[PDB]
Amino acid sequence: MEVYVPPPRVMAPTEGRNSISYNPIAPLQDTTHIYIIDNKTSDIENLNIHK
Amino acid sequence: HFADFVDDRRATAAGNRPNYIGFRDNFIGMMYYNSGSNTGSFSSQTQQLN
Repeated sequence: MEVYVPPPRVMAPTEGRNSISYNPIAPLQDTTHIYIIDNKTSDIENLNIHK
Repeated sequence: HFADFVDDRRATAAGNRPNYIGFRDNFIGMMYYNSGSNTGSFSSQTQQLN
């Protein structure tokens, strides 16, 4: 007698519209923060050999 | 050069070792491949993307 069947919700998708993507770890449906430091540029080579 | 030298009179001589200096096979090393430092570009104009 007119039983209300509710819709099952979607759990809005990952890898979506605003998705900072990195392959092994989980992505972010948000804003994030990246850094350009001068501590690193160390132990990487062929990019600054005398700079 | 000298191979053995004692006095200005008595000394043996031997020619220098042959040292061929030219470019590489296939001109390797003329051009910067595999670089983030010296990266050449083939980019289109108007859509300037590399």
